[PDB]
Amino acid sequence: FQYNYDEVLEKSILFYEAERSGDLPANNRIPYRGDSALGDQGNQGQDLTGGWYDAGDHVKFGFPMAFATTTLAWGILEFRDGYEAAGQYNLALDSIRWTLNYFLKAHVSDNEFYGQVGDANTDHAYWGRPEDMTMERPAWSISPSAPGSDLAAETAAALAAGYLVFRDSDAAFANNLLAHSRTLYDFALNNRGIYSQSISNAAGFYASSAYEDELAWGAAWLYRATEEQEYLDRAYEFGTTTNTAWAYDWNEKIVGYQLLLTTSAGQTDFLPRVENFLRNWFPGGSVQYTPLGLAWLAQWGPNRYAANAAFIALVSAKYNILASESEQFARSQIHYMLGDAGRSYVVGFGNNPPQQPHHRSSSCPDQPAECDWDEFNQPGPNYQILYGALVGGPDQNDQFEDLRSDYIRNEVANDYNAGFQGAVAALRAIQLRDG
Ligand SMILES: [Ca+2]
Ligand code: NA
Repeated sequence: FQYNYDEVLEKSILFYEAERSGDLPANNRIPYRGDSALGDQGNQGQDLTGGWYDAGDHVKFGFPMAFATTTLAWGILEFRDGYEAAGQYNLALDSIRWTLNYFLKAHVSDNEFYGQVGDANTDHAYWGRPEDMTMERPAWSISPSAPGSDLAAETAAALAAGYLVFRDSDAAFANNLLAHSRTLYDFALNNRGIYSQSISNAAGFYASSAYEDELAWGAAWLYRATEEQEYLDRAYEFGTTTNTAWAYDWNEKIVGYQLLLTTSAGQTDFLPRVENFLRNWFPGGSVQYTPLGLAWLAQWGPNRYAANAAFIALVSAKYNILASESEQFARSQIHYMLGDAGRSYVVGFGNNPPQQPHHRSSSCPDQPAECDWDEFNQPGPNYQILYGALVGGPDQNDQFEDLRSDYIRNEVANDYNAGFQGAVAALRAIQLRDG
C-alpha cells in the first residue's frame, strides 16, 4: 500500500518541535507549547536552556538526545534528496539545529559536559504542562573525576555529523560543531567511564551498558568529518569485527559504526557483521515477527527497534549492500507503522492513529485550564494532537489498547522517531527512481 511520506516527514519533524524546551521562537508551530524551563542552568549558573524533553516527561537526558541527533543527522546526509523532495529539508536542519545548540551550551568547558537537567523522580512525579513546572531541576555533568566516555563520544558523534550536515548552509556554525566534537572526543578517550555511573540519576532510565561502541562510533564520525588517519585507528581499536549487534539503538552503536565504516570509509572488514544484523532482522532470522508482520525485538518500543533496523537497512541498500532484501524489509516495517496492519502507529497521521500518547504537554487541555494527574487518568483522547509521534507499539500479537496509562505501548520518545524519520526520507528518495 502507499502512504504520503511528505506528510509523515512533516509530522515527524513537528513531534520534535513539540518536544522543545527553553525559549521558543516566534514562529513556533506547536500552539499549546510556550517558553518553559528558562531557569535550566549548570552548577556555576551556566546557561543550559533549550534541547529536547526526552519522552512524555520533561527531563533532558543527554545520551538519547545525542544519539537521536546523530541518527537524524545521518539520515539527512544519506537521504537529503528525499527530504528535499518532501519540502522538509530545511525544516529538518532547523529541527536538529535545536539540539546541536544545546550540546554547545552543555559543553561548558573543555572537560566538563552537562548530561542531564531534571531529577527523573521529581520530574516524573509531576503531571502537567512544562510551562507550569515549579520543582527544582538539578543539573549534572561528567568530568575527569566523574567520566562518561559513552555520553561524551555520542555527543561528539552528533556534533561531527552536525558539522557534515551544516557545512553546506552555515559553515561557521558547522565548524564550531566540529571543534567541540574534537574536544569532547579527546575528553572521552582521556577519561574512561560509564556516564550513568557518574550521573547516577540516569541509571534507572538510560543506563549505558558499555562505552567502547560509542568510542568506535565517535571515531568513525570524526573520520568521516576529517579524514584524519588517527580517527580510523581509534575506530579499529574500539570497534568489533567479530560481534553482531542485537539492536541499533541509543545504547548499542555496533552496527551503526560497522555500517558507517563500510560505506563512508570503505572498510570492508566490518561488512560481514552488517550482513549478519540485516539477516537476523529479515524474515527467517532471529527476530520474531507478529502475525501481521512487525519484526518485534522486545516489549519496549518494538516500533522504535524495527524503525531503527529499517533505517540501517535503507542506508545499507543505498550503498548496494543486500539492497533488494533490505528495501523490502525496511518498507514492510515502516508500512506496518503507517497502517498496513489496520491502524497508524503515528499520532495525528493516517487511519485510526493513537489518540492517547503517554505524553504530558499534549495530554493537557487548552490554557488556562488546570492540568494534573486527572489528565493522566482521563479515559478520552489527549486534548492536543501530538502530530508525528511514533508510539512504542503493539504486543507480539499486534494488540494495542491506546491507553495513556499503558506506558509501555503508548510511550513516545525522541529516540523512537530518529531512525523512523530517516527511513521515511529514504523511502521518499526511492520513489524518485526512473520508471
Ligand atoms: Ca554503548
Ligand atoms: Na519565546
